[PDB]
Amino acid sequence: MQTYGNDTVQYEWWAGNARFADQSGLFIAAHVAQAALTAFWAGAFTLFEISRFDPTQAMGDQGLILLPHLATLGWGVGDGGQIVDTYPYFVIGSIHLIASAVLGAGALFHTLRAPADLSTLKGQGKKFHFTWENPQQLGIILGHHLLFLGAGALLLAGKAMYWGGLYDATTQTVRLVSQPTLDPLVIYGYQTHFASISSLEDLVGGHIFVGFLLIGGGIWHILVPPLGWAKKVLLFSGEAILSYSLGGIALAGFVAAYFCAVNTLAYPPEFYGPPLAIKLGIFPYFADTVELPMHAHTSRAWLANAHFFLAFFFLQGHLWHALRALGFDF
Amino acid sequence: MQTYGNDTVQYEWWAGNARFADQSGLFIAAHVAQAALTAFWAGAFTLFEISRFDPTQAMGDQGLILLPHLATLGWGVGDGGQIVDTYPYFVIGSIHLIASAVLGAGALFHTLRAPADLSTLKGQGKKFHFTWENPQQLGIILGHHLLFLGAGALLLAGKAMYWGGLYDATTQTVRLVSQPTLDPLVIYGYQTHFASISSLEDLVGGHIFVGFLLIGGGIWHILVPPLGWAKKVLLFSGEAILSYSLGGIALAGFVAAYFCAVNTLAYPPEFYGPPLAIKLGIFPYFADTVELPMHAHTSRAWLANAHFFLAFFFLQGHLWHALRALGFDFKRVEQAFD
Amino acid sequence: MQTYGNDTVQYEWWAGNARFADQSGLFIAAHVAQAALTAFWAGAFTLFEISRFDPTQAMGDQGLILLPHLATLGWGVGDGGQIVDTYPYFVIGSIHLIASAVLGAGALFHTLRAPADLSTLKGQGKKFHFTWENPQQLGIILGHHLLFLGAGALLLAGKAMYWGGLYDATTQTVRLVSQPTLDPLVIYGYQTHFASISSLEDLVGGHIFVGFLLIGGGIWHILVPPLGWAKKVLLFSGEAILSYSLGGIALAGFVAAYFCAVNTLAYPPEFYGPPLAIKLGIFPYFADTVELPMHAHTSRAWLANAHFFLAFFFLQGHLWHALRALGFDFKRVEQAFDS
Amino acid sequence: DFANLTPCSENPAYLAKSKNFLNTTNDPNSGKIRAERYASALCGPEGYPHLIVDGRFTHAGDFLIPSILFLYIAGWIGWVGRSYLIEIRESKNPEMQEVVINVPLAIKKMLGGFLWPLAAVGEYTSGKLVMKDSEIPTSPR
Ligand code: CLA
Ligand code: CLA
Ligand code: CLA
Ligand code: CLA
Ligand code: CLA
Ligand SMILES: CC1=C(/C=C/C(C)=C/C=C/C(C)=C/C=C/C=C(C)/C=C/C=C(C)/C=C/C2=C(C)CCCC2(C)C)C(C)(C)CCC1
Repeated sequence: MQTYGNDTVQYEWWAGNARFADQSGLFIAAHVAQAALTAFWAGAFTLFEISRFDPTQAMGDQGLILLPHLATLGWGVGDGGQIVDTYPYFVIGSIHLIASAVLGAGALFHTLRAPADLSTLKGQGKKFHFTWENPQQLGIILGHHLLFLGAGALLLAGKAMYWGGLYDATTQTVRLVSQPTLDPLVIYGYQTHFASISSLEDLVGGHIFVGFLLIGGGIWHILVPPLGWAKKVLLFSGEAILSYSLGGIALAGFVAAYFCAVNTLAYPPEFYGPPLAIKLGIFPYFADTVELPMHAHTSRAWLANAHFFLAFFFLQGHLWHALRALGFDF
Repeated sequence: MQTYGNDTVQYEWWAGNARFADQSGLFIAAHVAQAALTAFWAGAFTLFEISRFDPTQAMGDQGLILLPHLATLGWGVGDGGQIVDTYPYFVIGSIHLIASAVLGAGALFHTLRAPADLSTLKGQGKKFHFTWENPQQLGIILGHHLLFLGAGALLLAGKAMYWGGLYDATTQTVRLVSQPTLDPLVIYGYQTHFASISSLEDLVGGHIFVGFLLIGGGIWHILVPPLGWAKKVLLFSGEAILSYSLGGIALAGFVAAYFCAVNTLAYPPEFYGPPLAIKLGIFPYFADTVELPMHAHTSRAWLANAHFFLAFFFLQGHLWHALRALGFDFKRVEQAFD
Repeated sequence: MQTYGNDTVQYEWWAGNARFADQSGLFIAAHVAQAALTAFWAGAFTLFEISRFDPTQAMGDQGLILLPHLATLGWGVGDGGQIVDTYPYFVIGSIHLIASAVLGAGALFHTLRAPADLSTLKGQGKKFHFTWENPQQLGIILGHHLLFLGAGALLLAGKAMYWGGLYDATTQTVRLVSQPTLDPLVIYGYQTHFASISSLEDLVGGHIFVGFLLIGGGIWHILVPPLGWAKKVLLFSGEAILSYSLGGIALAGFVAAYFCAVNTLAYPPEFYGPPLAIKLGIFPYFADTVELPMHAHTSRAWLANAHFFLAFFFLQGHLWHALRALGFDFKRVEQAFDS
Repeated sequence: DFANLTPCSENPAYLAKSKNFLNTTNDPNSGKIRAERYASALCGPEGYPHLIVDGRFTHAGDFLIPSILFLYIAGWIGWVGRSYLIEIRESKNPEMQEVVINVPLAIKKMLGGFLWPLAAVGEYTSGKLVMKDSEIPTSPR
């Protein structure tokens, strides 16, 4: 991390996560504990919402945060209205609870067995050591992470047409998108009118072009080191690299907050909720057009308004890190 | 700036924008953030107007000023003038919001990451460094900006001739201007009745003649610097170059206020509102032809009366800065009354 | 400027305009700003009263003075003496107002950038440096100004004969005049009935005869210096030449106040109003014939009764400066009443 | 706008009372002349002229012309009283010239007071109108 005008800062108990920023072993252990808590949140709150799910009522009024996402992928949906099966939603949250214990096992593994710095040990273990000033291994980490997100977008391509189908909100009996709209001219013009989607062949075809770009750039960052022009304009520091991802996540969060309240095809109001509108003013928040029965907010309202505030606090959290990485103030 | 008598003068927080007049790196950072704030207004208020737009009423009375400019281009109507598609209004405000984030990036880049003075940089950063005493570098900046303004005027006439055409009010439909104006006798005669124009074909050939002129002046200012004709008659101070641009944009703002009051073709009446008689009272203004309910002034009257007051005060700011550049300290007036 | 022998007169703020009377560059700057303020009033108040103009009513009863001036020249008038075009009043009111901005810029140029004394300047400004005690330089200034006044009177004759047409108050239409008078006897006969001419073809021919006289007079003043008899009988001080100008323009004010009130040709009654009766009370004033109520004073009673007082108070201003030029200290009044 | 003030020509209370206006002088038509003069004013519900002093030049004769005419005369009385007091202060006996006024000196000052506003501006500029605070008798705080 960026030490403020010196070499080593002895951080206090309040800023306790600034202490291990130069430690490679504790960097792995803290980050896979975040993924353990993310897989626990994906797993335990899947089963939490099953226990509070009434299929007679509307699914949007019960605050389902993970069930309409699983209904969008098509794990056991019904064309006659309400979702029929429950065990596909049960096994997905049970798998994430298993993977949270596996990721939680790796949280304590690199905490205690591994040292704080991954250079004391050897034997194909010193290769998994990174330094914030060294560009070569950071391109290896970025190249390998983009290979999984390239495969993650390819896994949706495997799911849509080799391993199942995708729920289409118009036909209501999936679509099973086999050959999508693979047009480079369509996806280039879709930079602006992305608020509403009319066909999911653009979604499956968009994930083809995103995934091939991600696996194309993933294998590119593996082969070559970072260039000198990227070293010149971008600071290669601990807080600087954090500021680059915190800017992109907050950019992704603001898009995800806007895409929740305005989309009706990949976010169908059958089980997500009716769409919303942006209420500008002192607090820009998304307010429900639909009238909830007794002082409630729907799932689309809860997803959009939380992700707007979380990306805003990431935006202000990026300003605390980017001004510190440049050494401008505080 | 001016540096009255002695140099190394300091400015307080109410005049703190004058501290970076000699700093080239911070001069970029303030101006690009102005273009970031201008393109943010061009994008967010395109979204603010389309959220408040109702197609039942007329276009001008609702208080929307941005979308009539795009409808004049032919990007809001297909037939009738009712404005039936809001998709080309959405692509413009989203592009200007993207460009404002790009211009917001490089502006904060030049005030925190890049140095505040470009004279300490090496490579292309030394070639971009400028000071307010070198006319050769100021001719390089002016010649390259004049190329961009000439390309901007050519892209309007290029779109009007080959990429869709403009909205012609006398036929109420978009049309191609594939036969342009190439005889400069009619442009020279348009100095008098410039604001009473009723020809879309003569307007596009004007921008062809304008856009070919500002690239001619753009090329001329690059390969030839300012010389002894221009150095002896024009001051080259920090506020002197600002003063010429302040009155230069006030002259443009006075014409644009007058062109937004009596024209019917580049400001169609079903998009902006009816043309206005030129009134004058304590101050000049462009009053409405008819009194709309709850005194809602039309978008044509909101554009013309605001641009008149902006051009008057920019003429007054030109007078403040030209007096400050020449050497008047605004304190000799009180000392004569003694 | 009269200094009463003292070379170091400081002057207070109320007489602060006397400080630049010996400074040639600052003399230009105040006078050009006066012409900037004069052309601004010709421009802004043409546009002020074209907004206040009601075409159904007569413009005389509305209280407008600049639109009847342009309507008598023949702009915006149809076949019945009414007003149908608001555009030539707008163009002329714009042309005067833009030219006031050029003059307002050139006054600030001669205040700030140009030197206070033009003897310091090298080039053509050294030729423009005038001193008050140089009669040869002042006739060059006077002769060039007589050329533009002669060109202005020929332009009005040119506007009536060729470039448009004047208004005919007898036939209530805009008439292009053709072939005005050339005999000098009728203009010499117009010294008596100057205010009752009632003829366009003799008004233009009189303007031809004074346009050729002023241009020929400006030829004589540029080429020939003052001979010496005028130096003996007229003073050549700064306040002395101002005294002759204030006296000369007071007589022109008294004529124009009288010519506005009784003449119907150059001041038509459907543009201005009925010809005013020459009344007199504790002050002379030209009163309304028709006597429109609610303090109307229908726009010829404003022109005539302002150009008499402004001529009277320039006649008082001529007397203030001619007394100062001849050597009256004006503080000797106070020592006359002292014990 | 004065919507509660009708003009006295159209005020029915004034119109029924102006026919009974008394004569203030020996002229038998004094009440008739006052009836025509007060008709141009603004009247209330009781038919009496209510004057408007806000600064409108339509009602400039209500207060402004009284203001201009008063301040000229009251400035004249103050200026010739100040200038006589200054002139007798330089004499051998300034005390006796106040109870026994030098009347030819008083008439000389009083006829010269018609140019008091030009003399007041000039004396303010010369510094002889306003005394400095260091040169004035002062209370002991
Ligand atoms: C990608 C995310 C990211 C990462 C990895 C870090 C990492 C770092 N930041 Mg941080 N930062 C971010 C985002 C991030 N930040 C955001 C979101 C903010 C805005 C709030 C900031 C603003 C910030 C400040 C102000 C500080 C840092 C500092 C730190 C360092 C130590 C932090 C620590 O010990 O935590 C300890 C954490 C706590 C004690 C918890 C805070 C207490 C709050 C009130 C708990 C409740 C939070 C919230 C209300 C709960 C809502 C729940 C709801 C969502 C359901 C570390 C290098 C510190 C530093 O470098 O010192 C100069 C420092 O002082 N950052
Ligand atoms: C997502 C939540 C989370 C995660 C998983 C991490 C992860 C990490 N923290 Mg922690 N921390 C958190 C949030 C988190 N923190 C919050 C919000 C606070 C602010 C209240 C802190 C404040 C804090 C302190 C004060 C320090 C850590 C340290 C550690 C690292 C070493 C732990 C270790 O090896 O144990 C065994 C311990 C050691 C080998 C020696 C480390 C020194 C002490 C004993 C660590 C224990 C502090 C504290 C009790 C940890 C729990 C905090 C909180 C979850 C209750 C570990 C990787 C340490 C660090 O950065 O490593 C250098 C450090 O000193 N944390
Ligand atoms: C293109 C525009 C331009 C440029 C770049 C300059 C540049 C500058 N001028 Mg300025 N000037 C101009 C035009 C311009 N001026 C105009 C139009 C005016 C006439 C009003 C002036 C009058 C002027 C004065 C009087 C002074 C300068 C000063 C300054 C300097 C510091 C300004 C500062 O710190 O702001 C500080 C800004 C503020 C404190 C904010 C004030 C905001 C006010 C209230 C206006 C708000 C807008 C208003 C509500 C209308 C809204 C319009 C609506 C459509 C949105 C700087 C060199 C100073 C200088 O050169 O001497 C040191 C100085 O004293 N200028
Ligand atoms: C359109 C809006 C606009 C933009 C684009 C800028 C642009 C600029 N301003 Mg600014 N300014 C504006 C409006 C604007 N201002 C207004 C209206 C005010 C009146 C409140 C000022 C008053 C102001 C001051 C007082 C100063 C500037 C300076 C700066 C420059 C560098 C700031 C920096 O990095 O600090 C670097 C600063 C230092 C290393 C030391 C200076 C300490 C001052 C107090 C820092 C103030 C910076 C501040 C955040 C700028 C915005 C002010 C306000 C709008 C919040 C930057 C190019 C600074 C400058 O000229 O740089 C030398 C500066 O001193 N401006
Ligand atoms: C039609 C209106 C008019 C015009 C165009 C002028 C023009 C002139 N006057 Mg001026 N003035 C006027 C009205 C006018 N006056 C009236 C109404 C008053 C009485 C209040 C005065 C009292 C006055 C004073 C007290 C003095 C002038 C002087 C000057 C000159 C100042 C500029 C100069 O030479 O820069 C160079 C000037 C200087 C180096 C010193 C003067 C400093 C400032 C610029 C004086 C400006 C005072 C200003 C005009 C008062 C405004 C009055 C009114 C318009 C509101 C200029 C030639 C000055 C002069 O001749 O000095 C050489 C002088 O001292 N004026
Ligand atoms: C020298 C001097 C002075 C003086 C000056 C003056 C007083 C002048 C003035 C000047 C001026 C006064 C100028 C002018 C200007 C003008 C203006 C500035 C205007 C504006 C406007 C415009 C330009 C336009 C208009 C229009 C038209 C024409 C058409 C229609 C539309 C519109 C309305 C837009 C003084 C004393 C201060 C001081 C000392 C020095």
